[PDB]
Amino acid sequence: LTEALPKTGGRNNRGRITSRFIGGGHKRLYRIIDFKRRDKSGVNAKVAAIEYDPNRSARIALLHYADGEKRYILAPEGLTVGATVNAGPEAEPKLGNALPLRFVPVGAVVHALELVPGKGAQLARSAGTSVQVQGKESDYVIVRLPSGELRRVHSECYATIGAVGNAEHKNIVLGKAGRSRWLGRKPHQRGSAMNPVDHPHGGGEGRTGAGRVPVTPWGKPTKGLKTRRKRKTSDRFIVT
Amino acid sequence: AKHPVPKKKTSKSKRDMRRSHHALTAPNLTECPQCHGKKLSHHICPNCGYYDGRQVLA
RNA sequence: AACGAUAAAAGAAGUGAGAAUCUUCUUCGCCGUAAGGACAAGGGUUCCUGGGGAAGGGUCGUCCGCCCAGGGAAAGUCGGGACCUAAGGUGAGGCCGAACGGCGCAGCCGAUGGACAGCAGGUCAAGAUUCCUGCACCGAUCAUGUGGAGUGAUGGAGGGACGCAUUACGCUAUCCAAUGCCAAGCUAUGGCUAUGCUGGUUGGUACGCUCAAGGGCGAUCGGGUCAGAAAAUCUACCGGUCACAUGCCUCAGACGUAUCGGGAGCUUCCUCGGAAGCGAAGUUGGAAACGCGACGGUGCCAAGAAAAGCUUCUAAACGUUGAAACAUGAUUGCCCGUACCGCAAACCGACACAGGUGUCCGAGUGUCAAUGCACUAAGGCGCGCGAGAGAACCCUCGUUAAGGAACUUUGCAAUCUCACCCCGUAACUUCGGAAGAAGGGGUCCCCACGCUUCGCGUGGGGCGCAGUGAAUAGGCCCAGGCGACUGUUUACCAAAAUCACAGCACUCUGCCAACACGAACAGUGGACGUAUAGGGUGUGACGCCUGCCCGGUGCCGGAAGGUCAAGUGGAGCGGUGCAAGCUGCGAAAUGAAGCCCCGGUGAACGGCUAAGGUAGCGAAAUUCCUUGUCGGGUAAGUUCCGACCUGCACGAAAGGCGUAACGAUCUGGGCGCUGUCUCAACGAGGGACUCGGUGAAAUU
RNA sequence: CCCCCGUGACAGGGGGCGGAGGACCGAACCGGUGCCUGCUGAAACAGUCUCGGAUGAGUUGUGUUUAGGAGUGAAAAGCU
RNA sequence: GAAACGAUGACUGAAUCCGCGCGGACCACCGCGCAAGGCUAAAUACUCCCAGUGACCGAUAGCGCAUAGUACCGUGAGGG
RNA sequence: CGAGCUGGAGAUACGCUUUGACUCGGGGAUGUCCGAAUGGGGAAACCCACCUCGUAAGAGGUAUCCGCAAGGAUGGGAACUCAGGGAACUGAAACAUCUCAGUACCUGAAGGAGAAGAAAGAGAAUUCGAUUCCGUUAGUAGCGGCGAGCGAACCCGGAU
Ligand SMILES: CC[C@H]1OC(=O)[C@H](C)[C@@H](OC(=O)N2CCC[C@@H]2c2cccnc2)[C@H](C)[C@@H](O[C@@H]2O[C@H](C)C[C@H](N(C)C)[C@H]2O)[C@](C)(OC)C[C@@H](C)C(=O)[C@H](C)[C@H]2NC(=O)O[C@@]21C
Ligand SMILES: [Mg+2]
Ligand SMILES: [Mg+2]
Ligand SMILES: [Mg+2]
Ligand SMILES: [Mg+2]
Ligand SMILES: [Mg+2]
Ligand SMILES: [Mg+2]
Ligand SMILES: [Mg+2]
Ligand SMILES: [Mg+2]
Ligand SMILES: [Mg+2]
Ligand SMILES: [Mg+2]
Ligand SMILES: [Mg+2]
Repeated sequence: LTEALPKTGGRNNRGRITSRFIGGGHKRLYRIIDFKRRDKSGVNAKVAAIEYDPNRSARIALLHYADGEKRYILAPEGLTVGATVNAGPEAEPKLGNALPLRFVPVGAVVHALELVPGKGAQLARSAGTSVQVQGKESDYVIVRLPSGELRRVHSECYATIGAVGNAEHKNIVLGKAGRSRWLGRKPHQRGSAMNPVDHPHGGGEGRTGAGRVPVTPWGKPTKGLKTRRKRKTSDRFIVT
Repeated sequence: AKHPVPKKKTSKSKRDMRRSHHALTAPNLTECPQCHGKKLSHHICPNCGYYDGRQVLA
């Protein structure tokens, strides 16, 4: 609703359908969100209003800084219009404050967590997601991620106080095909409804199934798709 | 295809025999009692336009 | 055989070697939300004139969209360009790649979008918002005066700038009425004598103490640098002062005066028919847009392009002695498009083809409404063979005694029903529905009385067989299977019980995500998303639910050990030379993921040896035997419903059972009606037959 | 949203008023259900009649993108 | 293959003339030769074009063409 | 060259030519716009510019890659040449190593030719004396699911 960009639809890369499905949609505009917040250290901002944001799930908050620079931030669960928000290491454990993990107390619930100092927020961004802090190790802090995974994130990285907005994606029951169309194209086309050519679940005489695999080769219910990577050392306890 | 079709070419003989009735019968031409050009029985003489008196122009 | 829609055609006059077919006149009939009119695309001279008459034209041509020659097309303002950007394309530098090449920031290209100055008329044989007449507007260079000092970027900001539904007030285009006005005459068949009949009844511009709904708006001073790269007098933010109504600003449109125009028709000339000259009236009442006022109001979630033009700021620069802005004169006005066809005989369809083709306008009367239906304006057309006949048969129709489904695979087909108003309406239910359930009544004309109209209600009266009097115009019900539902599909034999679906589950994925495209340590999709997210796979609304088996296979997990590759390691055996040396093969032990081995795992592949079916269903879209058996309905029931269980060979997310509503779905029954039938008849039109014209085919 | 009536464990029920919907009927438009016709066609897939959708998962113009073991596919081995 | 020799993608890596490479694993002897820099005419090949000739053709032959890559077909490549 | 010419053109009109037309042989001079295409754009043959000289007409320039600069490169060639990349049908009476074949095709670079070339060689006479080509050795030697089948070189003769 205030100084945004044009998000143009596209589901194919260099030419080909690369992410299966994906189509319809109500033609949305892009709102730039301050995911990092570092440069606004020390400066206080007023919550002008909580706006609607397609592209997200998390409600959007319009910040009116004292220096008159306007920015958008993911609205946390609780933040009301006419409240103050401050960025920088100097920050209270109050809603919407941006403060690095070292200054963040243990047992605290956070969202919009970084991964590398800078870049911007990368974890717990969608509505109702929380990061439970477990307690410091060195430069690194052990954190509980929305999945249940415990990661070693260095205290040098920012976070925002509280859980994400838009309360609950529950009473949202879609309703009918076509509600799903206001967003993404004729969903999941069963490979069992396909032909031998098209997919491995193709063919046979009637309704069936025989070895359980995806579109291309592989296998689908249980198969560690994660690789033998370096980011593994900075990670302790995964599953559930 | 084109369902009933001829089985063999009809010979020059057979084709011609069928045409033994195709000959036109010459009109029975009468001579006009006036203008003296020939005419058709029960019709106005073409030439004078007569049929006892003169009916049609010329 | 056919001559390309069953929208007709008739006569007269003309022309000509020649006339059903060409011209002209008077009729007739067909379209009229089109079969009229205006673009766009596309075609290319098809346009107009004068000629022609081989071939093309399903016949014939004297004619033509054909053939020949000549002509016709006019823009500062309309489209496009010299302006802007979207998807996309390209792209110095740059990132990748046997080559050829692939990517890619800015930038540039790119309308289907933004931006931007002109209207009313006239008329060539053929152009017109282009020419011409009238009176406007836009920008540029200069001149003369006003004016007296800034002007303000390649960068800042504002602004351009955007949805869907619904809706209040005002108006216009436009349309109706009349004993309003103006103009022309005449009518007679019985009447009217005009209060009858026909026709016309205001477009642009300028000004106006005239009316006017609606619509748009804050103005200023100051503070903080931490914001717009910097600067800013511009913008944002915070604070202070006047921010009710109002108050300013804007007039859609109306009215009036003027003026240019047009206007029914009249007037003369007439070389077969056009040119020229003249010109009346301009009322009142009603309706009324998808247009205008306008960026209005409200509601809603799926949250509704960019960039330039523009408006406001300073930077640098020139200048403050000739600034910007205004006003009036002159000058200036580039390139491409413009004919014609354009729902079609000029485009795509091999043809002058019953198809297909994006946008706009699209009058009247009647009918709740309407772009529906009938008729009809304006306009366009009778579909490029014709004429007889009145057989069989075939096509498209009308009626039909008595019967009424007996037809048949099957009421397939074809009737019945049919609009609006009033009464009335079931089981069953997800309480919305089912419902237009079912059923019944009304409907026209005149008069009088009442009111809320365009019209309606009550009373009485009239006419016909009949009053949605013609056209448009649901047959309904009971029970079942399947699928919840709207939707999607096999262009061209399958529309469905297929696929999809909202919902549910398993599962993977921690972000340079999994996964995907790719020559690639490129790049991109996933995603400018981040586990309330994304990939995959299955089931398929909702309700109650989803059991037993982990032996085999797969997946996740452990590791006491066995098995295992290159390599490290070289014990030994062997060649040759006189000899050091040079050389050929080579064990043990060590050496990874894997596999054997152990545990787990079913909304994993599966099963009913690892176990032998929990509910629920069952002769079923599943049952062989089979027309199972008993009951229902029928005069009679291989199908159908219901029970029963002996399930050849049901069964729980390859979901099990049930479920209101939905269905051009499939099965069985009933009412209604009927030419489906007993059993066919009569009648109509179009072929078939006959003549004149033109004249194919497969086959042999 | 505004007036009204209800309290046994209940829920709402009524009046106004609003104007929702992969709601209904129906043109245009998209479509192709059943019959006949056509079957050397008017037509290399059509016609009359009947029928489905008709504010949506809608229809349509331009402009542009993806193709050959490749594309696309509300999935027929369909379309290219 | 007993597979020498050339060649090189990955890893390594020497000698310098009592020196190096070769001689079909490999050794010794005998013998042939100097890599890790570059150029180099002629003999060879082909025929768009030009001339000459022919137990080559003479209009369905011969070039696709007595001339046309035209007419015609196709969106195009192409075909003709 | 020495009288005709005015293209095919079967065609009339106007003319030209012994002060040597016409034609032929050899040079020049003009050569619109497109095309490597090259100022910028572009849907080839069209739009739109700027800079220098100039009285307007009009003339010249404005692409990237090499190098100081002179000067060179882009693009086109029927087949032939070398290079990078490289099929399958087919044979094997099936097929998989093998064959077809390093053929066809694509791509690069170039010329009238190219390629190759001046022995760390051939090779067994202590012969030879750069390369290419032709005959020959020779279907020998050999390779080979030792199958289908594939197939050298030295000597010698010869072109140069
Ligand atoms: C409608 C016209 C259309 O014909 C049909 O479609 C009918 C219906 C079809 O019938 C059919 O295909 N069928 C399928 C079965 C029912 C129907 C049929 C069969 C026989 C007679 N009548 C009808 C044929 C009779 C059939 O022949 C039949 O083929 C059978 C394979 C064998 C028969 N033999 C035994 C005599 C033969 O007649 C064929 C294969 O066609 C499609 C014939 C071939 C020659 C063909 O392609 C024609 C050019 C064909 N295509 C076209 O455009 O026009 C045609 C003539
Ligand atoms: Mg780009
Ligand atoms: Mg007739
Ligand atoms: Mg008779
Ligand atoms: Mg049942
Ligand atoms: Mg269904
Ligand atoms: Mg449906
Ligand atoms: Mg005849
Ligand atoms: Mg209907
Ligand atoms: Mg219906
Ligand atoms: Mg001859
Ligand atoms: Mg030729």
